[PDB]
Amino acid sequence: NKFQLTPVDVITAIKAQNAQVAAGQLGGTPPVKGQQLNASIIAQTRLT
Amino acid sequence: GKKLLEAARAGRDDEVRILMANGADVNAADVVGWTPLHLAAYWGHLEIVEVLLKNGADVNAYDTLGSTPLHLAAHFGHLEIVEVLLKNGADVNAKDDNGITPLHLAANRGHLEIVEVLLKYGADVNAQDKFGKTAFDISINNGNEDLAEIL
Amino acid sequence: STEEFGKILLKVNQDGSRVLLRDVAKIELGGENYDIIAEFNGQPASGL
Amino acid sequence: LPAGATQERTQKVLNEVTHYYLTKEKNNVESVFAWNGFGFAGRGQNTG
Repeated sequence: NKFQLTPVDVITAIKAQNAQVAAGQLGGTPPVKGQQLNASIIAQTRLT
Repeated sequence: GKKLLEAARAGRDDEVRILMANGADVNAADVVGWTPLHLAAYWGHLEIVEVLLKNGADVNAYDTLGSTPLHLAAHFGHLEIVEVLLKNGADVNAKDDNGITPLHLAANRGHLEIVEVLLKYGADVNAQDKFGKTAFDISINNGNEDLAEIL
Repeated sequence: STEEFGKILLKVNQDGSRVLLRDVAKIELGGENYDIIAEFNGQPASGL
Repeated sequence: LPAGATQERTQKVLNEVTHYYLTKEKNNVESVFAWNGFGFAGRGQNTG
């Protein structure tokens, strides 16, 4: 209450900030001709 | 009355001839106000169209939403039937309840030839439907560069 | 069809102009994914 | 191929493998069915 928050906000923040995101790849398919680099993009991962 | 409508829907010629030869109302309308000419134009039975027009079928009959046989034929690309209807007095600028004209419908499908025929017969190129749209607007929205020119 | 997807209306601008999907994207029939290139004697192939 | 190698680079190796079998073994080989993107160690742009 002191910060004008509720459990809804807590739940929303946990779902947004403890998240495992699929983010594709550098040089992912179908690629541009002459691409030299292919790497997974790693974005948010679950908290531990 | 009803035998004519389904005969014209089925595309069964001699039947239709026997039914005016036996006195069937050429202007008989089903529950949505479609006449044998509507049905023949819709499905594309050119010869049937000629026979009902030869027999006094209202070329400008409209259904319960204001649409005429020319609308149906323009919409679905039946070029020869568009020509026939037009030679028999089809109102080239008839509007349905939405403001939509045969030119709008033919434009919306890309039937370039029908569009030229309708124009040759005096289609109002600036006629607007209930949303303010003309056949030109339709061609732009569709990306049809060929049609957008003619209009 | 690609033509119908292209005329999806994204936005109507202030001046009344229209933003369509084909104004922000190329639109084509393609594969569901592009991770595997298959060739039979160097020619494009599918199979079973 | 090594870590990070791209689909296009794998394809050139596969094209050389194909070409070898259909020339140096023209008398024994009827076809080469080349898959770029999966292998027996796993999947990926550097496998075929």
